[PDB]
Amino acid sequence: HSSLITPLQAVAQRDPIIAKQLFSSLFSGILKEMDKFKTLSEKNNITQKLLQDFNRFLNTTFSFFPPFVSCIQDISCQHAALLSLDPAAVSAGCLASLQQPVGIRLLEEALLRDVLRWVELAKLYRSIGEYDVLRGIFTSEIGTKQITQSALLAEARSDYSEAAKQYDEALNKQDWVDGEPTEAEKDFWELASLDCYNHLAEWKSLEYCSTASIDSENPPDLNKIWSEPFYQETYLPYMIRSKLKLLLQGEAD
Repeated sequence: HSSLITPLQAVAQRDPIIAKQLFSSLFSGILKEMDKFKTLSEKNNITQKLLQDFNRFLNTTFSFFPPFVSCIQDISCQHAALLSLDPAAVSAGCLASLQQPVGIRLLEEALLRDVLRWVELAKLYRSIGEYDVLRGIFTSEIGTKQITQSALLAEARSDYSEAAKQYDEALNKQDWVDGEPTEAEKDFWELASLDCYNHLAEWKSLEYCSTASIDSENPPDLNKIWSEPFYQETYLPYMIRSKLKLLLQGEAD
């Protein structure tokens, strides 16, 4: 009546998956067991300390380990407290640890019952293909500007000339007095401009439009691409790719 509990821990340290699923069951079991006594003014602060530790884990980890990442993101999505865990670090964790489709489900359960979650969900679904939910979220919650649908229709069918030539018009809207958008599509217009620049053989405007929006009239391209960690993710690879394809024709430059 005890000779099963000890081989559980004996097989635990052998391979990580069984122990990961064991811990993810056991913590949820004890956390369900604390619901009986320990009344309402305890669970709130206990869960706040818990999510503080989970945010601490996901921020401070440096050696990317996929079963550990999936373990913490699995035990997050199973109670009524940990849903608003971290709409920022979860995407970096699942992208650098190649474990997208558990953090994706955590973000969807977060969006059940709130803009940057959609933004980093777009950066999530950009990793695994899935372009027909990528377009599907850039018309629902990021929008209310009537250039978005007009460029997305010329982008849904591959016609990436008009899909570029109604974005540089949209970027420099001077007054446009009907209300002004948030930054959540100010970046999206530039990013989709980069993408439709890249889908055609057009890098000369692409490098100038990428490297223009970070610095002054002449590029240092020296530390600001390395500082401000948005710039290592978004502006970096299209810039280096465009410079590469532009040099590979044959120049000196």
